Amino acid sequence: MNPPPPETSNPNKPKRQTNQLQYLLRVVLKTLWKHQFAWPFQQPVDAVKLNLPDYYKIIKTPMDMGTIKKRLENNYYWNAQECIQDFNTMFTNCYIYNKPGDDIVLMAEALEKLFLQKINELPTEE
Ligand SMILES: Cc1cc(C)cc(Oc2cccc(-c3c(C)nnn3C3CCN(CCN(C)C)CC3)n2)c1
Ligand code: NA
Repeated sequence: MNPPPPETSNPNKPKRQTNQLQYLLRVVLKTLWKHQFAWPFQQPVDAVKLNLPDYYKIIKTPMDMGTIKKRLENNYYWNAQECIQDFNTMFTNCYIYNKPGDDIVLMAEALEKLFLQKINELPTEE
């Protein structure tokens, strides 16, 4: 069985639009989403279909770009750091579960390189 996905809606949660969060959607997410290696990361890991009964025994804070995209589009976040953390959780989970040189790790590394290049130009909050 898969767990429920991370939440993307929560009326109780304080949230904002900031220029940094707008950059995270329009520049960061858009750049990674269109990449040829984005597809494994565009939705929660389906441990049933991938036949990974241990995945959610090991990965206790799952995250994926489909969730991040919905969070950004639904203005779920309060600040850029919350969203940056989600991207880092996604990459770290892949490295925790998999092994160096696996195809999925090479894919995550390519996306992470672009992520770092784009967040290096995150605008000053204004
Ligand atoms: C066999 C295959 C290879 C590749 C590149 C992608 C694959 O499909 C997907 C689809 C959605 C997510 C993921 C995924 C994420 C995110 N992180 N880990 N994963 C998998 C974890 C299991 N691995 C099993 C193969 N190892 C044991 C070598 C494969 C990677 N993978 C399947
Ligand atoms: Na948040």
